[PDB]
Amino acid sequence: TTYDVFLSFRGEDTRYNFTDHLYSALGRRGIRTFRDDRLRRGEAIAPELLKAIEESRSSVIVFSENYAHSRWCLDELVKIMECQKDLGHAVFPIFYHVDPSHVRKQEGSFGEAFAGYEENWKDKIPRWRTALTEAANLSGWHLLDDRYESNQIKEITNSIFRQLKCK
Amino acid sequence: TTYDVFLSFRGEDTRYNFTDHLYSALGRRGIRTFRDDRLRRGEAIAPELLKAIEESRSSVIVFSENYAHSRWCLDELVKIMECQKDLGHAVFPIFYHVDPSHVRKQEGSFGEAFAGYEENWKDKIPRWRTALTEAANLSGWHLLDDRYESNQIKEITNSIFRQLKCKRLDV
Repeated sequence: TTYDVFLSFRGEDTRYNFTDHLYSALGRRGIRTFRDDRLRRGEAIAPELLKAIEESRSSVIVFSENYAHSRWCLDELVKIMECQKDLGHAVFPIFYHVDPSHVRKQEGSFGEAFAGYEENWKDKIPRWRTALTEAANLSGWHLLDDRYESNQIKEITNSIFRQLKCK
Repeated sequence: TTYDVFLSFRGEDTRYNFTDHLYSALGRRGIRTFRDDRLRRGEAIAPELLKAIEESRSSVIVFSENYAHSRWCLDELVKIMECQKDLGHAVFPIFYHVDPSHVRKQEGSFGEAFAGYEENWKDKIPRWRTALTEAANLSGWHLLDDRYESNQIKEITNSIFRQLKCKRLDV
């Protein structure tokens, strides 16, 4: 493998702030992290991203309000969960100012997302919901905005350090 | 002195996110920083805070959208600038997603703040306006969004480290 962690996130929500601080915190701890910063286009997710997932020991998912509003994010998650079943791929979900149960049940913003998918992407929805529901039933961290964010990140990155580095 | 840096910020804007990440970054560089996290009440600014500024080698000001909407922030800033004239207090302003000239000239959100001060705090406005205007003419960093924030922070704290270490070595 190439990376200790693959960072899956919604750029529109958290690219330049939370996920960047998280990315940087991971590196300071010697946790090699892939955080996509390339310009990308096309309807289908980039092969380079699917490969990076496969070459990562684990993924960190930054679930944010509009994460499911991105098809690339969802496809990402389907791939990540495949690696979870088939490889030894560890998965650490972060619920960033979103109710974990909304992700599990696709309610709230996540529900609005899938509503938009009904007419043109109906066949991919099943694998998407399943991957979404599976990831969200894993033990992760529910983060609120009422707390010091660097302490939230330190807690997250220490727990990942313990699981990936201490062996 | 007791601290290398006194962190002045508007809690409501940046307490739990940016200023916190800044705070933590400063600590990592061995920059002893005072960042107020106590419960405080009462109309007048806490004496512990004014003392803290006097016992700090410098202040970092996180100017944010609603900074001037807090009299405590403004009274804070006046003290900071006074220590700057009378003591050897260094001052590093960060313009966090706000236009430096809005601060300097009290336009935009900063102008709106002062409108509200007109009726009950008219007499304090002059030294407040002076402290904002002076502080904003110190060389600092204007931070926009759409930029990687941890890098913005690394850049700021690297510069502050070099400047505080050079100040100390020249003395």
